[PDB]
Amino acid sequence: MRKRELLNEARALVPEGSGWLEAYTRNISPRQLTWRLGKRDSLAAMTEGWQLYQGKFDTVAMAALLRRLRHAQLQDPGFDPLAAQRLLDDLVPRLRSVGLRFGKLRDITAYLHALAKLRSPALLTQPDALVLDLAVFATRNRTELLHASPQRLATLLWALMRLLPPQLYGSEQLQVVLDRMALASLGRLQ
RNA sequence: UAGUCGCGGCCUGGAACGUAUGCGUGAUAUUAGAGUUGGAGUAAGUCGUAACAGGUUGGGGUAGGGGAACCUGCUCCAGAGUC
Repeated sequence: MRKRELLNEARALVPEGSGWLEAYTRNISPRQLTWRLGKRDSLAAMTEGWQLYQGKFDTVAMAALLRRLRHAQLQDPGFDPLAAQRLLDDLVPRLRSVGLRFGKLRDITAYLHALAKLRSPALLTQPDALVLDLAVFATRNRTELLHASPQRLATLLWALMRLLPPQLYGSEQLQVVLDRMALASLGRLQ
């Protein structure tokens, strides 16, 4: 019976042309959010989803969001790089509040792949401090890096090869990441 | 750095919907069978001549009349005789 109160809460965030507002739930799972961002094609729809559901996004939602941004970059014709860049700037403090406190290596690697996927040919940028701090936070624990997949680690390497400027290859945090990843991968070379 | 914090895992909650189920009121299906009528079968109860040159020349047809076989019209067919 409280669907109209839910709808008013939806109306208070997103204008009235969105199909998300009929679809809205407060008690959403992130699984459904990853699929619902996987169902959209236009940057207006991901903007609608972001201002509806900024509170419930963990790192998988950011990764699927960046893939959908690349998807709209090659399939939505009305693309604005400036709106994409300010939205990509809005993605930062959610990461620093949540994903730098609860990021497992899988999730963080998925996001960094998604961002390098955005910067891939067929220019959008993030701050490099977040990229390095995500790199050291995904590898801060040895044990999950021991159980990691080779696809994950080389995907992280391709992300760090695509995102970083050449002046920052001498940074110590990248070297700490390389230390950890060599100490993991040289045992499971085969 | 010591009560925070908690996107995420486990938990009292309401609820559309969802059998079997009850007096209404439909379908298909079943044998019981009141009760009527027809087909068939049968050595000796029985009334007349349909049928055959065959003794009123019969009949596919549609209605009438008679205790019974039946006959009465109207076009046809000759798949009844026969010069």
